[PDB]
Amino acid sequence: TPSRTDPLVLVFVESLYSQLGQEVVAILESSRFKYRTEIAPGKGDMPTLTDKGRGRFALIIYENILKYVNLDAWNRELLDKYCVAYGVGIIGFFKANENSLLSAQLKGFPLFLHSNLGLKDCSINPKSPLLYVTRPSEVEKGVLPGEDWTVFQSNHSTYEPVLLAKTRSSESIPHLGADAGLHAALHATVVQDLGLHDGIQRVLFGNNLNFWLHKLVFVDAVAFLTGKRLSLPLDRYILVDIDDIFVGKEGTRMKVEDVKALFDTQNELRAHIPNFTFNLGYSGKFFHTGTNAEDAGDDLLLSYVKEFWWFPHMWSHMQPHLFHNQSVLAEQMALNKKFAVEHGIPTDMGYAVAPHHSGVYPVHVQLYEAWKQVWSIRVTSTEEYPHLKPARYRRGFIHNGIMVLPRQTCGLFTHTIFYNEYPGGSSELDKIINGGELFLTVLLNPISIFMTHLSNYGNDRLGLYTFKHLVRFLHSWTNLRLQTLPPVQLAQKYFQIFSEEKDPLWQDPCEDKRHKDIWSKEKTCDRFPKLLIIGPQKTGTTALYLFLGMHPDLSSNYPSSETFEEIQFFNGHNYHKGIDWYMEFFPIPSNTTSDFYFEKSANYFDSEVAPRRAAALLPKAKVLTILINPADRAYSWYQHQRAHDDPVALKYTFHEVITAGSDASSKLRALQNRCLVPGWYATHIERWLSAYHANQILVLDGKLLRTEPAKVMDMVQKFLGVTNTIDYHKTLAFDPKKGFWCQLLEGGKTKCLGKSKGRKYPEMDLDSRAFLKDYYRDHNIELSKLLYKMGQTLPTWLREDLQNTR
Amino acid sequence: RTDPLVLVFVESLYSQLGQEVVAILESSRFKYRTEIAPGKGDMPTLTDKGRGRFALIIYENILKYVNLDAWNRELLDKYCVAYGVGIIGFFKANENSLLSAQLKGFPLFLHSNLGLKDCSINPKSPLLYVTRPSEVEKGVLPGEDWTVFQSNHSTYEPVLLAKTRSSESIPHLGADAGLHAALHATVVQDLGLHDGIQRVLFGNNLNFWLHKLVFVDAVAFLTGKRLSLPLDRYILVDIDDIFVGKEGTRMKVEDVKALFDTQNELRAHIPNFTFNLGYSGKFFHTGTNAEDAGDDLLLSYVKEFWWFPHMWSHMQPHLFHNQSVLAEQMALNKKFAVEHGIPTDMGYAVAPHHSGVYPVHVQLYEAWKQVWSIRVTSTEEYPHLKPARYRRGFIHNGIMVLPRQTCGLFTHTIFYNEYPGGSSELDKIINGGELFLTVLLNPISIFMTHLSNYGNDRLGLYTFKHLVRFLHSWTNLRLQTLPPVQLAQKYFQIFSEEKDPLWQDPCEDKRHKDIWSKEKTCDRFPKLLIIGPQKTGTTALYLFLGMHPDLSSNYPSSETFEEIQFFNGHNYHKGIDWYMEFFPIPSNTTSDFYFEKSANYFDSEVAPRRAAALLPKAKVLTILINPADRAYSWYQHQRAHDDPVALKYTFHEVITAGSDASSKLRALQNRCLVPGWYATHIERWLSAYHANQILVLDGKLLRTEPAKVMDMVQKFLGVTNTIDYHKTLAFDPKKGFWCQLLEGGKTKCLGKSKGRKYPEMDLDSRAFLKDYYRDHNIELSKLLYKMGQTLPTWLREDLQNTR
Repeated sequence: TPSRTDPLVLVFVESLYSQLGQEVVAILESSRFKYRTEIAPGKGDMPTLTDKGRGRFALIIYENILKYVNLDAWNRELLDKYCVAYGVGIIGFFKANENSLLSAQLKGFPLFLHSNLGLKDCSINPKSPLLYVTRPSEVEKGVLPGEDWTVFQSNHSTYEPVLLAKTRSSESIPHLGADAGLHAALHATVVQDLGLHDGIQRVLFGNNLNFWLHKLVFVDAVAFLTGKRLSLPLDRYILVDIDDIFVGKEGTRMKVEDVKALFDTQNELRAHIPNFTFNLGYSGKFFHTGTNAEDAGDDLLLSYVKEFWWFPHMWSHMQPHLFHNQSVLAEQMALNKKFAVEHGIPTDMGYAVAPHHSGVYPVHVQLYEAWKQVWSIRVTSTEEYPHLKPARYRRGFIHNGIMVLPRQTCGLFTHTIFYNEYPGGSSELDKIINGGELFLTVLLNPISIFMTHLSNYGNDRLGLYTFKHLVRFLHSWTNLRLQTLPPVQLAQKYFQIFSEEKDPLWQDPCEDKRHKDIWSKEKTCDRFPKLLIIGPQKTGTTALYLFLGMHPDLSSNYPSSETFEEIQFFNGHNYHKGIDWYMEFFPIPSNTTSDFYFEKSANYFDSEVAPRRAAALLPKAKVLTILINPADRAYSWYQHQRAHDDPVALKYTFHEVITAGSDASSKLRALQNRCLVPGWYATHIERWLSAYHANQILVLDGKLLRTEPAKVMDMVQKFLGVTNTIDYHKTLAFDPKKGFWCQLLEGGKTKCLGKSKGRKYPEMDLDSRAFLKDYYRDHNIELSKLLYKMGQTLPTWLREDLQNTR
Repeated sequence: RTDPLVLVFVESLYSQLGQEVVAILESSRFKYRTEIAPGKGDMPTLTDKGRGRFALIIYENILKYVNLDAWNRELLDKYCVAYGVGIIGFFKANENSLLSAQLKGFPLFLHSNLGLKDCSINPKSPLLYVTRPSEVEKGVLPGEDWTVFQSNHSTYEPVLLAKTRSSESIPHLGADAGLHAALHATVVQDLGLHDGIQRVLFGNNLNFWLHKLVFVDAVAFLTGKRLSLPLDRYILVDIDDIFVGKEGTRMKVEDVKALFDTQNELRAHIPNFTFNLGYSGKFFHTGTNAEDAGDDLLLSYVKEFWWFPHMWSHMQPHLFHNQSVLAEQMALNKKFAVEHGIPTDMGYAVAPHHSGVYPVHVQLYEAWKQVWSIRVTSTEEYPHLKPARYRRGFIHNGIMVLPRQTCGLFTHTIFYNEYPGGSSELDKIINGGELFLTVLLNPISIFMTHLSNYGNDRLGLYTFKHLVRFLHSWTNLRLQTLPPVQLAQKYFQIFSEEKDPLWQDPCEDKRHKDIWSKEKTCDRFPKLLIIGPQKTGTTALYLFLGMHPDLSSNYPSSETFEEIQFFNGHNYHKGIDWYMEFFPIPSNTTSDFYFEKSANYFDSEVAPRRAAALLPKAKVLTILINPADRAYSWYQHQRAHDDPVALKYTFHEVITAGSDASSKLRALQNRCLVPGWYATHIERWLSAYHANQILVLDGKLLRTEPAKVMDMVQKFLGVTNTIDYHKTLAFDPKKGFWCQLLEGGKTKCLGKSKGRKYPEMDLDSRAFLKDYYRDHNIELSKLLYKMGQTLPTWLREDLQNTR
């Protein structure tokens, strides 16, 4: 049976910032394993592990292993009972403590910890079950960084050594017993607890994650203890892009000898990773820059050509975003395509690259259109977002059907030609390879597209050095099946493994200062409305939206007409078309100031998607919901559909719609769902409250909005921080025709809320009112708890209902 | 062990039974926590450090106790066994529920939806230990609903036994039951030896009045009397309106004899019964020859009977501004009292109909001390009209104010009789009603009656004679009479809280607020409190806020201190009205946005609760800087002061020093270290107020650009327009700090005390304070993030570098 505990990882950190806590989190985020961080005091209790029937975390990780061992007797017995009952394993790290004695028996453990050791010459012991998967690896010779290290000693089946190292001193650990041999034994720096007795399996790391081999063994520990409910594939896809072909300063371009060395090294790599190809990024304009030795390089590249893969930059090699006009981008692409055909450099590849490694950001719709039109490229790639790093942080997204992949750095950068400039000298190259960012990128990302340059190539041949040494190091210490995918199938595989990648969320370019600077100035995050009026619909959401709009500072957004009266941009085409199409709608905000913009969609509340999607792009935004008795709101929706005179609302009475069960036809069930689901007000507000700050969220009494709208409008202006408040008692009037309050216009004219909503209806049936009162009883009880916990006011009708039992 | 705290699982707080359960727990005044029992939901962690959160657990609905997930059920049962936490459970009759069902996990069968009659207490149970054994409660128990319990076990002992309404026994009688119906158990005790936890199960809902009585006894029994409510009850009977009333009001000869005879019968019940006679001179001798003979007999009482004045004037202090006119009316009534020879010593009076009690006028309290020297007074209205239980006496101006109780006659209405609620409503408050509950739950009861009342149905005499008889039949409490002044001293000895005056706005009473003029405004009370801690730059923020013309500062008492220190100071004790006079009175047309700044308020425990009671709306603002630089700035402030301790020792010598340090050295240590606390103090404000209510400023930013901090403050206050403080502030290099820019480019800097430039604290003291504040700065970062306020720049820097 499936583990009761979820694939979720519980990570006990000393603090988030703290170096080991951040390294643990960075591995979980890269793996895109789901996790929850808690700060674990030793004293502090463990969070309620279970959620009914299931353990929260299949796996538990203690950054500070002393926080796990030092527990109160009650919380310790509770956690141990959970670990045995659910089979949750524990990963623990030890840090040497100055205060702590060097040698100590671990709490609860027979195990002995010997701390503050220099170590050297680390080896993997095949014996321990932990990393069979990793090949027995070469001995990592030389000095392991850090005095700090802890080694583990115990004799039992319980404890199997995984990593074994020597002390720096030739002499063994001092005051060794007779039993210990003259020669020092290799000391265990990582141990696996079978944990049969405990009932839980553990993996204990002597030293910090920072030491690069601990990051490798930590990935294996998470995989083992989880039960590998989800595992990271052995399989790794590598693409190497050589940007700036026919581009660069003289000498950057490969000479005849450099082009031969590129071809020969491709053939050496291929053995490692099969069907190794090189993907050559070219700019025409730059091309034939070269002199006679560089032009002989260009000739050898084309003699290569059929083998090698090819993609365009711009002849201009300008970033496409800059070029707002799509025809100018398409013309630059068509020139580079003509050169490729003349060359014979394969059109077939149907690959293209953002020029200047840019234009991908901020996402330019004209670039995506021009790429389909001229090159038909399904796939592209970008470093840029959200930033350069985390590498892990960025994930591929799909937009307009084009699959966008995350680009990775060697650590060589365009800006700095020279390795030397790169701080930290030769040891910094070794550090990125062992436990470095480039090593971690291959360890954690199933797919890695490495950016290099031709210009880089004419040089040290640092590109050849880097990849030849990386592949050798990976083969010595880990077993990965290295593959290359043709970029289009690789992208399809990427967005199959990550669903989320498939459906991207994209930040406005503004947020990153450099993305905002590429992006046109006018577009702003601010431009999208600060405030979202989420519903539920038939709140009388259109009346609130109309009355809010009035305040001059406060400006409403221009609804998509097509989608509906309600803007419905999120659900509607507008998102799909893109954020940029919606912003274009918006006029550039006034120069003097930008207006406090707001929108109102029913759809936002109704959709699950809309709350999470809105909170990701504008977490800033104030969120506003309006709750009235859910029966009167259901009846007002039924009377709205009848006004619509849609066939279902004409056919079925409100009582026949709600009563109808599964029997009801799909249209009757859709009407039932629109009556009842939005009824759910507590369930829907809880989703918004899980995303949005309490201050961020305002829950209005919709009874009060109907009976005195001006009191509700004063609460809304305060909640928005609108610059000016409005006395809505002076600007609103009761329209007897409507039977509701409306905006007062000069001349005493009234601008009522939309007729369709709140359309005049017959009295609600008493039997339908009684039926809906009983149907909503438990929903109204949970709404009262939620609003009290918010501190938000409960609806006046809900307080009255919950005071009298009747 | 387990704390006295009670965990109460309600279906809902709101619901009627949930509120009745809570009202009994509150009247008992035992500490409790209400949770809505989730069927699904887990219980909150019961235990803390090895102690149980609640010694006792109560399930309003027993289905909330039985429905658990297997994990949370096993957790709760393990807690109950390990700590001996008892469980009280009630059944609710349910249509859905079967008429007969076995309770889950226990043998005890439930038979539901029964009429019942003729309830008795099983002889084992006292039931109330104190009380004499109760007679069979004859007649019909209300409600179909009832559940009876059946089981064979040592575990289950019957406490209450009743009969079915029908002669025939309840259908599906068990084998155990005989052909004749057994007396069926409506309340059972589970010894819970086997279970490990003792339980008490009540068949029917709390609402039925006898369940409230048995519930008080259940709490007393199961506790182990860890918490108990005193046996002892103090009763005073005030007869208002002596020699007052319309003709015919004055008592008849035979009614006055019956009053005297009944006083002598009551005395037997409780010794040294006294009646306390409230008189108006002016009205006196209204009566004709038979009423004047009543007035004569009243005065023949006089020595025996206790006496108190109602004003001859019956003026309300609101009406006359002048205190001298009130004091003269009081002096005339005092002269009449002496001529009677009515004892001075009691020195007790009450306002007629609590007239002019409120709104509190300072002149009334002054005149009362001056003319009548009354330690004690009483009022019905307060603290709140209801619940009566809610009402607690308070102390103000040294006078002890006691809660008055109704028999149910209402002064407020001209006639209670005339106005509906009827004769049956008086009988209902006496039987298990509000008047009975008032004596049951309130350790001290002052009952208001009237001489005029007597002339009447003599419903007052009926009500109290029947109430006392009913209390004596069914309960035992030790009834006592305490003279009102000693009774008040005893009251405020038993609760400190009452003694500590409760400060409330007039706002609560709409009619009292209306008496008060419009001019008094919210604005006049400082909307904004800058709580500290001090030397954050709270005085700079206060000065720059005041600077905005819309925003007006209060005027610090010269004498009191630079800071108002209202709350801390005595003046707070002096009163809210003295403070409202103090800040300028807002124009009638418009009221200014007033603010004050006291260092104390943030630091003090007292200040959070005191500010939240009076504001309560008011905005609260605190300023946090690196707590080490704030401690060093306080040390350098005391040196400037040249306080002898701060001059003698360096900051490191002050903090290292232990008990060796003298009281002055420890006071300087505390002023350096405590305010460092910022997360601990902000958590108390965050437990009371909305995020909007509270603003936490980055004090490093206020020092380095004050104008950025002033923009955040104006936004937080909701000032209509912000003002650019980058144009009105300037950095004064001499000061080393930002100051107000004046025309001419002159700077108006912070006072001498702060803003002094001194050479930085020593590296060893900085390292020591960094390590000392590490865990405080970590908790501050959590709290500010949860607030949603950003952590200070200095706090982010401090928390990133572990070293």
